[PDB]
Amino acid sequence: KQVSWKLVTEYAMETKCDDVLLLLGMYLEFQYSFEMCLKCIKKEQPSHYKYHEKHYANAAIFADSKNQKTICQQAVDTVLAKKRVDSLQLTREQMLTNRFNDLLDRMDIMFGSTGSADIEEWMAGVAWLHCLLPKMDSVVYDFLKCMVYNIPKKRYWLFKGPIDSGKTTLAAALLELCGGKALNVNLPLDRLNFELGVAIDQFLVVFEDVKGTGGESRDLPSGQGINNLDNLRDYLDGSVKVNLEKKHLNKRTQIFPPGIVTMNEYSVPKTLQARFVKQIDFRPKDYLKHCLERSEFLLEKRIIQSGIALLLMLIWYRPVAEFAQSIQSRIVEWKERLDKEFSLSVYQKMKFNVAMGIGVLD
Amino acid sequence: KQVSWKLVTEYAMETKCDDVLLLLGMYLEFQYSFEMCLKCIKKEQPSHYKYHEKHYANAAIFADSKNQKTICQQAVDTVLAKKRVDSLQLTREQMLTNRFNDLLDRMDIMFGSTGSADIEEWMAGVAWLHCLLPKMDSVVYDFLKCMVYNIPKKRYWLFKGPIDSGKTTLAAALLELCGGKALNVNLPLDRLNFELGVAIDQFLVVFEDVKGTGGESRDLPSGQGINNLDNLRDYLDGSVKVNLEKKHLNKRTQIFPPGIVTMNEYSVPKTLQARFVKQIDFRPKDYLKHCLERSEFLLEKRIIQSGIALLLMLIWYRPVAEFAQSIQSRIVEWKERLDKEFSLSVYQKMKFNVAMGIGVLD
Amino acid sequence: KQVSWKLVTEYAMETKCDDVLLLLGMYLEFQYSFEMCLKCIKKEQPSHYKYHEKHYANAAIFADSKNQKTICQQAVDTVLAKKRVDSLQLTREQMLTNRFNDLLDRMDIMFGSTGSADIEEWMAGVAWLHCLLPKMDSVVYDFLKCMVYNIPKKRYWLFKGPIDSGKTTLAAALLELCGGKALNVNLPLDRLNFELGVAIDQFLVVFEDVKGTGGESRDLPSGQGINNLDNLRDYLDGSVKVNLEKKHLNKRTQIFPPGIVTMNEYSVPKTLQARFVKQIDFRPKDYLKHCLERSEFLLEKRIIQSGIALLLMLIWYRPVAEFAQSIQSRIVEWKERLDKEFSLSVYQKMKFNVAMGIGVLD
Amino acid sequence: KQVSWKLVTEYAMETKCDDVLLLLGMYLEFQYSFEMCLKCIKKEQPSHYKYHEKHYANAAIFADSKNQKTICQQAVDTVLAKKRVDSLQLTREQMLTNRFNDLLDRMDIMFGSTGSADIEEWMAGVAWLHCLLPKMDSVVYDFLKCMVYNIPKKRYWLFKGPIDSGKTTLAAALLELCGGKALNVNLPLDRLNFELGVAIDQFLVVFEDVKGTGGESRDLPSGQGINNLDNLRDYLDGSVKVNLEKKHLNKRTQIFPPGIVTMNEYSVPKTLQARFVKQIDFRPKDYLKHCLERSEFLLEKRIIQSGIALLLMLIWYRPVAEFAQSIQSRIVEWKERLDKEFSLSVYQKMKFNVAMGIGVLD
Amino acid sequence: KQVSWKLVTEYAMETKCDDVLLLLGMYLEFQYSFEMCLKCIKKEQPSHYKYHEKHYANAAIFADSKNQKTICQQAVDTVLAKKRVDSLQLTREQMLTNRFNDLLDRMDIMFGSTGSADIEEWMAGVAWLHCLLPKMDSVVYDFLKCMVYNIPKKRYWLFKGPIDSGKTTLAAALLELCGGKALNVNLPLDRLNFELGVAIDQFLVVFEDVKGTGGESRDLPSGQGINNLDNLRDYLDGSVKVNLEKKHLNKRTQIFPPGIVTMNEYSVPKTLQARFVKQIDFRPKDYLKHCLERSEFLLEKRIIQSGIALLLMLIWYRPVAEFAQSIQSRIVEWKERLDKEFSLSVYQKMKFNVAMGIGVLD
DNA sequence: TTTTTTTT
Ligand SMILES: Nc1ncnc2c1ncn2[C@@H]1O[C@H](COP(=O)(O)OP(=O)(O)OP(=O)(O)O)[C@@H](O)[C@H]1O
Ligand SMILES: Nc1ncnc2c1ncn2[C@@H]1O[C@H](COP(=O)(O)OP(=O)(O)OP(=O)(O)O)[C@@H](O)[C@H]1O
Ligand SMILES: Nc1ncnc2c1ncn2[C@@H]1O[C@H](COP(=O)(O)OP(=O)(O)OP(=O)(O)O)[C@@H](O)[C@H]1O
Ligand SMILES: Nc1ncnc2c1ncn2[C@@H]1O[C@H](COP(=O)(O)OP(=O)(O)OP(=O)(O)O)[C@@H](O)[C@H]1O
Ligand SMILES: Nc1ncnc2c1ncn2[C@@H]1O[C@H](COP(=O)(O)OP(=O)(O)OP(=O)(O)O)[C@@H](O)[C@H]1O
Repeated sequence: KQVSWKLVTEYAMETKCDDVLLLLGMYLEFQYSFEMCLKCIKKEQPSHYKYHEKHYANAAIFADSKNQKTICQQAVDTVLAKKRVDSLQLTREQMLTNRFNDLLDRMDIMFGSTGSADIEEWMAGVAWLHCLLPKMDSVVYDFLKCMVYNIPKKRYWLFKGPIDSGKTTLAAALLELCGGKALNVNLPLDRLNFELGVAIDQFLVVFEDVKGTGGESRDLPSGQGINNLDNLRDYLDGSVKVNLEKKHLNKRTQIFPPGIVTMNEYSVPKTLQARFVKQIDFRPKDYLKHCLERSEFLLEKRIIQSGIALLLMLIWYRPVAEFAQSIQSRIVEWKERLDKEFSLSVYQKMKFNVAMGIGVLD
Repeated sequence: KQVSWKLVTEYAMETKCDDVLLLLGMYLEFQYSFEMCLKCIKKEQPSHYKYHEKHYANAAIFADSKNQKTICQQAVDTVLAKKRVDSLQLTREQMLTNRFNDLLDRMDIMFGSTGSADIEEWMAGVAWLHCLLPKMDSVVYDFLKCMVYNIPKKRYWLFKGPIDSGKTTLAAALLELCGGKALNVNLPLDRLNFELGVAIDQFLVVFEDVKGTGGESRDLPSGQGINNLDNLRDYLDGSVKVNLEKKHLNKRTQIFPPGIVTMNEYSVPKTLQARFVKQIDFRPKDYLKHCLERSEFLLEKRIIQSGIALLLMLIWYRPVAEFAQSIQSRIVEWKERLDKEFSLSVYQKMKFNVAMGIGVLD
Repeated sequence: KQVSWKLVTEYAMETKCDDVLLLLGMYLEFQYSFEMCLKCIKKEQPSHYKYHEKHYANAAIFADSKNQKTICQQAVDTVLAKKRVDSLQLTREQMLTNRFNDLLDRMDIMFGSTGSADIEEWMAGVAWLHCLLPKMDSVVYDFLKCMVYNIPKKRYWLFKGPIDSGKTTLAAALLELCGGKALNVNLPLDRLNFELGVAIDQFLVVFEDVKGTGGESRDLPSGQGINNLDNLRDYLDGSVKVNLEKKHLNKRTQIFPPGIVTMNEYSVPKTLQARFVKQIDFRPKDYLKHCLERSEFLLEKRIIQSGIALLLMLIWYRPVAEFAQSIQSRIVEWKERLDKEFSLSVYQKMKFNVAMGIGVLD
Repeated sequence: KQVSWKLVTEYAMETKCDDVLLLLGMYLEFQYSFEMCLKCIKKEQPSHYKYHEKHYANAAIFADSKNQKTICQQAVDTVLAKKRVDSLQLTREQMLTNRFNDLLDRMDIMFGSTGSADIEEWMAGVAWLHCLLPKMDSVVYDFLKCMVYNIPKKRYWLFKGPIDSGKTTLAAALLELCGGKALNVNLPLDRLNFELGVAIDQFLVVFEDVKGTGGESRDLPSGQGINNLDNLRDYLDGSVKVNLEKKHLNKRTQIFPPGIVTMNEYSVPKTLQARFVKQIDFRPKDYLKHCLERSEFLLEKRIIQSGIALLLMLIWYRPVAEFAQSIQSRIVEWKERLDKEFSLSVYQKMKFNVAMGIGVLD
Repeated sequence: KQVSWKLVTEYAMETKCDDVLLLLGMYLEFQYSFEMCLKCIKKEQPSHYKYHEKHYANAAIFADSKNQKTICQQAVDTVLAKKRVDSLQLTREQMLTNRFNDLLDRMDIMFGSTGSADIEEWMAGVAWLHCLLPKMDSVVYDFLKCMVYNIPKKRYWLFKGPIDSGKTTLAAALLELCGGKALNVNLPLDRLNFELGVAIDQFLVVFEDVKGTGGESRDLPSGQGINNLDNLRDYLDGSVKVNLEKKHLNKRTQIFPPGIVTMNEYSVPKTLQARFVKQIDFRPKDYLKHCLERSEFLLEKRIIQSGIALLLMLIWYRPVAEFAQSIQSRIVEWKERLDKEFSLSVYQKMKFNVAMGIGVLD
């Protein structure tokens, strides 16, 4: 009596499993009677307890199979195929819509019955970020627009200033909010090439700490990143398809994603300055350090650097119409939950404390 | 019963699907009821809704097979094999009739019953393009007819210029018309020594931001590309078929295609100048800016860099003589529409709006 | 009759074996008569003598199989798939309890009656360690927390002190305790690429004896590791994911582990100094050397380097509540076993002997 | 009722096809009815229409095969094995026989129906070259059979005479006639080894101007290269095998190819001239360059540079009995196919004009 | 009937044949009748003639098989599998005990009836080596024990002396006796990575002729090696695990083997001298030289190079009780053989002859 | 067979 490969593939679709080993490992767990399944009884992993009962019968047969890896290979290929179909057909708006659904699914789990996330801690993060710069949530919408529109030769925002001024914290939150990857340009010119190959089929990329020259003027270590980025003008323009690469692999050719670049305050040629649509300078604020010192759950749980903290900020501050028709359904049930559990007085007390440099919770 | 690999390959042929994962995914969609199919109901994707009903039955049999990737591989290979036999045996003129049939089949969709964009906008593009430089449209025909009739030096162009001067947009439009690839050769000798190999069965090639070591009198970003391209004489000359590099796949030796160099305003040795049909020496013009600033619909839709933007100009300016007889059936019939949809006052008014720096539309 | 692949997969899981040849070679041993198996009779290897009697029947048929390596490969994949599942789903604290349970299992054999250690010698090692620094056991707890919490920019401790002052000894013990890798960054920048690849999915890392520059007056040889560390800030900070690499294998994206830097008495740029959480100064002290030269079994058995000794220190010193919940049952039993076998007076006698520089035992 | 693997191999042998995708692509076309096959109707391509009618029956069965690429791989293997077996046996005349045919095949297209080569201006170059130096058809015939005989010590030619005396041009033209490559010597000795490796299995090789010391006062670039050359007594005299080397690969040994050294009016130690069959001195003579200045089409169409111009000279001067014994038939076809076009008188007309310095044609 | 894969695997185990091709070739020789087989008849190779008659029947079927290399692969895998088990499980004493059995098996053949060696001449080897240093036999026993215990710090021995003073001769015999590798550390610092890579999994290592600074003060050449050893302290002390690399392979980690260092009499940095357990001085001695002139058979048969000679010395000189217990039975038989073959009278005259510098034998 | 090594 044979294995249903169809049931296996369906699990890999429903749980969007990218890895043969991950798929293999988790399907094996279903061989034990879900009846007795300690993990299900303790509700610890949705990708398991949502499925164990349905897949149990098939898993017992799969446990005996001699073909196992081949069964998994066909499954993962199907998920990969689905991604390429999507990537070659979705609008960037629809792509962003899908990412928001993924994050909302995580939020529903985080604050769910399992409930491990304290939404009080998470909302403190929103206050801190809204405090960091003026008009914060409006600036986020402007970033989201230009990432969606992907307007050629107006594609990159420059984050600049002194150290410990939060630029990477915001960048990491933005990069979790979208999809994307960090990349490092501060490399010898031969090394860059498999490296920039990583950007294949990503939605954002972030370049870090790109080293200027003559920086000792500023007590900055001079280095390559800026002079390398000069040679990348074609990629930054996004004005025509570039070629990308991997080991043992042929190239793929595509427009290069949009993104963000971070800078200690080196000088830059204006020939390059022309190629950024916008620039933001970050500057230190004594009271924020005090606040974090009092409130280290903000750091220890990484809340301030999470895309989930940005998403909550947007849900709080933006109109419902700023979200696509499909997700407005879920935006509705989230806006109410925040309000139902943070009266404006609560958030005011928080945002007050942040500005005061007081420990946020009291 | 059992999968018809024949029907698979017929889909792959008729959709020209070169990609095994793309093909795998696309064909798997057909497993569901076409009579239900929401994509067919939307008429969302041509390469779906044309075919779903026909392949539905075969896809259900495919949906349970265990050979799935192997089935796709054979089918895809006939696509490549056809493409390569065709590449070898067809005249470059016949190739253009093929390429032009392709673009017409897209235009057939773009202004199909969906009216998915308004042709007024694309024609505002034609005005914004043709107005750029003397006799603009004619240059397209001259360039194209060089790309068929290959001759030494009479194979390559310099698009020299300053910042913000259209050369890239021109080039991008030309490539999206013709089919081909772009390249960077500011990148070093070894990278160049592989990347020259991109030319397999391509009709045309273009080069990007190519910087020469001089030009600090114009403070240019400066580099090796001048020396490299100068040194890349066989590829330039095309006087014999040359090796084209590949990784883990069959390399080949072919006539190196014709193409264009874009470069900034470097100093150039007169011998290095003595290599072309012609230089085109790009310059800025003021009205363009103000037009676009109003006409911002152009760029989210990427009209002015599209290939089909050119073809509308070409249709606009050229006599019916300027086309092959097989396409003349389509071309003439299609050329009718422009009068139905534009009195010439429209085009006049648009180009005047362009000239006056207004939003092109009124 | 036929081979049970399932029993092989069980054995691989039960022994947690990863190497296909180790698994193969092991399984083959069961083919001989269990009732005459000299290894079983001699009770030498538990991974043999627990299992031969059970597996014997299937091992005879395996010994005849024409397919032996494919059977083993599927079994190894099952074990590796478990590691993958764990790496994604477990918390850092859970990983640490798994490691502790494995070490506790290793301890239970060594100090079993069928074991081979002397618990008095292994306890003697603890006395030497608790003299090596002030409040040694508290420092271990504070370090363990630091690695479990993994707080960005607060992730690395610096060990410095003259040569022959125990820093490498202590790192090797913590490294065995947690699992991890040592790394050497006194390299040219190219090879350093693959060297940092070794960190992949490790819990800790230890950078070994990085070399500063200048200080021939310090009488330290100069090198370049510290200039390299100053580049690698991003890897220390753990703020954002980064891409690791292996020979002939694709780039792997993860956040980089927390860890330790060890260093002789070089000067350190304030930048790197600001980037370490804590600095521990080791010093050479005579009575340790004199005691150690009288207590050489401490060296001979590697007692002083080995993580088992640190775990024993925590069991002795720390409250039971400081251990994760489920292991408290086992930890309580070990505390009782230690108390059964050592008075406080024995431990006090040992520490006083160490202070006197006499041999620890008396 | 089954695919004959045999017939597929035959077609691969007759096409001498070395590519599995091409062979796949080609053979699939035979599946349609040969009876109406429009390529068979149009008769554009004999490599199709010769075969379709025979293969059609088998091609239908092939088009239904699920194994197609495997059939085709075996077919290409056969042709590669065939070429390898043959390649191990060649006389140098069989080499020259094979390498001749390429030019004829190309001419059969260049001046064929595609006809993009003007045979007149091509023959104008042939006439032009005739007066560069004495009796050049015999000079080349004497040179060339020496390259077949390859008799030790009797294998190398030296060009002398001042800048702009034509030696670079004629050398490169002969290199085109022959294949092979040229090499430098003007390097510190270690560099030479991999460059010498280029000679591996070349039919012929060349050496560029030797930067001869004993050129200083002559104001020629001057230094080691002549003394470097003097150290390679062995290779040139070509009695015995020698080692050769390449980047990233192990050594090989061969009898080094025969060849040419090309030089200006330097010094020469007798030690080196002792190694030569023939000195030739080159004179700049004004009617040559001034005719070219009056005939510069030769430069653009690369005519005099071309190896086909050299073979054309031989074809038109030399007696049929001198060419490769069987191919003489084909040579007579080409002679006839040219004789009808050009008399001695028109060729002599050209010769008069060049000798007078007048532009070649009238 | 069919190939028994088991009988092949049994041959591979008993010949300990590690290489698939060697296993393949060996087994095919059994095709022919052992009854006539000249290799059997002449007793040329025990790995043949001990086995031909048993394996003959299976070899006949093997020679018709179509799977031949597959059978060899699984057979060889069994051999490798046995090593991997043994490497991780055995004690250093058992490893040496196994190594002794192998050498004794050779001696059983070598001094057998077919045995081509003279036990008399090989006993001259023992006489010469027992002359080379005071208490030679005791030195060997202490060295071996030191390797077996592998006590950290106390791991390494230093040989010093003039050229042609014997240090390499003794290193070579020790290295054969134990198994191990010779390494060169006079390299530049970069290449050292792969050189140390050779130490992977060895039992001993020998470092060859490490050159010091400034030994030109007594005509010695000079180089890096001593400075490099002043780097690698932990490799010598052997307290801590270290990473090791091979070309194209990911690093592995282990304790670095114990071993020997050899040098001419440079000065030694006392940092390095503190590493070594013991220094042995080699000094040239005329009577050894003069005796060696008249005992050429020692050199010509490489007697004094070989581990076999040392094992004979240990058998003669050490008590039976002094070996690991499983070997002691064989020792008694070899003791009995040797005491029959020589009176103390004869042996002591030979030592006297070496002191005479006369030929050993009379 | 590339990529790693080797080349540099
Ligand atoms: N505006 C600010 N004023 C004061 N402290 C700040 C500010 N922004 C961030 N911080 C502190 O700086 C720490 C580091 O933040 P972050 O990494 O985002 O800074 P950065 O300037 O982007 O640094 P880098 O260039 O090193 O990546 C934060 O954890 C926070 O404690
Ligand atoms: N002729 C022009 N005059 C003024 N601005 C222009 C002109 N052509 C292009 N630009 C500006 O440059 C933008 C990018 O166009 P494009 O890439 O074609 O120009 P380019 O000269 O090739 O650019 P680059 O200097 O980056 O190579 C346009 O959207 C427009 O804003
Ligand atoms: N505090 C100490 N006082 C005296 N001797 C010490 C002390 N710590 C270590 N030792 C001695 O130093 C030896 C080497 O220890 P270890 O390798 O850990 O030292 P280290 O200073 O960290 O060395 P390195 O800097 O070379 O890594 C120990 O085996 C012991 O003999
Ligand atoms: N026989 C000739 N008579 C007159 N001019 C000549 C002759 N041959 C070559 N030229 C001139 O010499 C120029 C360079 O030709 P070529 O490189 O073949 O000569 P060369 O003697 O090898 O030169 P050089 O030693 O300077 O590199 C030609 O462009 C032409 O102007
Ligand atoms: N102690 C000795 N007295 C005299 N001659 C010796 C002595 N040892 C070796 N020889 C002679 O020197 C030759 C080389 O011996 P060996 O290679 O062991 O010397 P070495 O000093 O270790 O050399 P190297 O330092 O070059 O490795 C021997 O074959 C023998 O002829």
